[PDB]
Amino acid sequence: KVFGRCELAAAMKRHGLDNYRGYSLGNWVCAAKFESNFNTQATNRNTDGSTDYGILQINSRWWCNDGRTPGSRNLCNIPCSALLSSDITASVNCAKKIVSDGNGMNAWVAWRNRCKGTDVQAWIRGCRL
Ligand SMILES: [Cl-]
Ligand SMILES: [Cl-]
Ligand code: NA
Ligand code: NA
Repeated sequence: KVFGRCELAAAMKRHGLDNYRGYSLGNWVCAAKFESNFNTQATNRNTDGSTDYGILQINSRWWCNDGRTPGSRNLCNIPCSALLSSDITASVNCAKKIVSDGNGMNAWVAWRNRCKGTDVQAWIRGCRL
């Protein structure tokens, strides 16, 4: 599923991401835009052989099991394919674990390089929330 901007904001808010660990909703919508273009089916292979999955591009070396990343942890205890569903629950629950591990949203490279320090509130402007 490819989400609309306000549609995704509403879904993330219902799942408890607004101000989760101090990150306002616009941060999460901005990260999703540049990680996946709002597409739940997005996948990208990394140089080390791991793969990133879903709307928030969660990596198989640490967070999910895809059966082809040797020596990986499955810290969210989920198959990586569950992160591609039109239902974002599994991606949101795993993202909550990631953002709480010490480095905040800096775990997402696209957030650091394209959202951090910008007017992220613009990503939810005009939405009925
Ligand atoms: Cl915001
Ligand atoms: Cl980047
Ligand atoms: Na929308
Ligand atoms: Na893994």
